[PDB]
Amino acid sequence: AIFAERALLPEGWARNVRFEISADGVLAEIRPDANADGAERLGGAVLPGMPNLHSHAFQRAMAGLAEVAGNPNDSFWTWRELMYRMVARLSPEQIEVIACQLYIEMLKAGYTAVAEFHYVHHDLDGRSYADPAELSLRISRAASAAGIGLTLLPVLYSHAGFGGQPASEGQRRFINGSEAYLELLQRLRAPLEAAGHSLGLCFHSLRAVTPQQIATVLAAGHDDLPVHIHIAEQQKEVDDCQAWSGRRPLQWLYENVAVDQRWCLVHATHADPAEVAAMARSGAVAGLCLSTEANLGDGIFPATDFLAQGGRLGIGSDSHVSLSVVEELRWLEYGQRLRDRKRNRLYRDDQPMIGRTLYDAALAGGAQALGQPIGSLAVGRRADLLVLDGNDPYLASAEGDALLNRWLFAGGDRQVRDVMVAGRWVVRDGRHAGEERSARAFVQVLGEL
Ligand SMILES: N=CN[C@@H](CC(=O)O)C(=O)O
Ligand SMILES: [Zn+2]
Repeated sequence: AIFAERALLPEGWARNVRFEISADGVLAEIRPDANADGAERLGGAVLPGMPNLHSHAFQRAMAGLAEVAGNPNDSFWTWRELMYRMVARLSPEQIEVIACQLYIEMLKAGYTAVAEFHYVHHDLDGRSYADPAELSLRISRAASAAGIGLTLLPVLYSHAGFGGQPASEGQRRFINGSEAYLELLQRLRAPLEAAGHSLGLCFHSLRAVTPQQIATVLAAGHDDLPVHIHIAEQQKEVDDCQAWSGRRPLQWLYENVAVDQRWCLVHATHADPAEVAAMARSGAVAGLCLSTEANLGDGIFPATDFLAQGGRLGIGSDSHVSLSVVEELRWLEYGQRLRDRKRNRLYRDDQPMIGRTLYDAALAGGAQALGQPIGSLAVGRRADLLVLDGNDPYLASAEGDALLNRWLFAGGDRQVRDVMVAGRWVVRDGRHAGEERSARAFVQVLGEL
């Protein structure tokens, strides 16, 4: 049992809330206006933990290292060349070390569960490992070591571009045909289940798979699983799709696939008004990765229009140049402000508070995209939560939604003090028990690279 003076519950902010948590890490009882009665008295305001709906773990290793001009027009595409050269040298052991360290940093930032969009499958020569699931299993073990919730999204990747272009050499570690991909999903069932981790279907992008492959995978019977795909991140993809099909990426997807609530459309950055409307209507989740989209010069998503139409969204750290719930949400809003040259862009008809609007939205979309029972403190949901700093003058002087505004718009990561996943404290007073060992292994890997 734990006790919070203030907690953000599904119906809104509450006081003196006593939480009972079962041995399996599930919220069993939630009583506001209660007595602490022996329960653990928490040190600040309690929020549901934030799901991270999009990650490529190995990229954290190169974070910030690609900030070197080599052309007057460096771009997403020259960055990718550099990313390819990086992933070409990574051993299974290095990948696991990077992932563990990353997930630890994620937890400290307030991310309690992650969707790993995992496309590094094979050995350095593009040959499969003795166990084809080698690298997927190492990701699961890293998540277990850090203690973070995990939806693993093994990625189908087969082509270099629309129309089934042959994969490039730089892509060799990613490549599977549909049969091998479906076998991978099969192999992953037992170990993921044992770990308490989740699974999802995943197409890298419309560039990387064919329409026929999409049909194959969706017909394979995994009808309960999330479906994730990168889409419309870069103008070049939009242009190439038009030249291939006479349609834009999102436009094509919606014409050809039965997109619904199972789906997470990552980035979706270049969505015209018709595409925005189709997304909102479908109930699919837009996977927004603000810090990476800014870092890569992707552009600004039409979040205000999307949100006005009932769109669902969540946040992902993606390339992991930033690991900050605060930064993603703050700059989601700030990007809309810079575009419109106005303030207070992302709010609901029933919720004028910006911080609360953003947090509510990202919690819900994120839980939906991961396919996990998370994103709110209700009986039957998993006990994933974070505790803010009760001694912080800004937070202590604030109440309810004002407190969210202070944190998200005037504060930072260090205001997140304690973090619980499935009823287990994994961060205490900003510290993770595995941080020392992990950093030691991590710095060695950085040196090797
Ligand atoms: N930020 C985008 N990253 C993608 C690149 C791609 O879409 O090809 C990736 O990591 O595979
Ligand atoms: Zn991505």
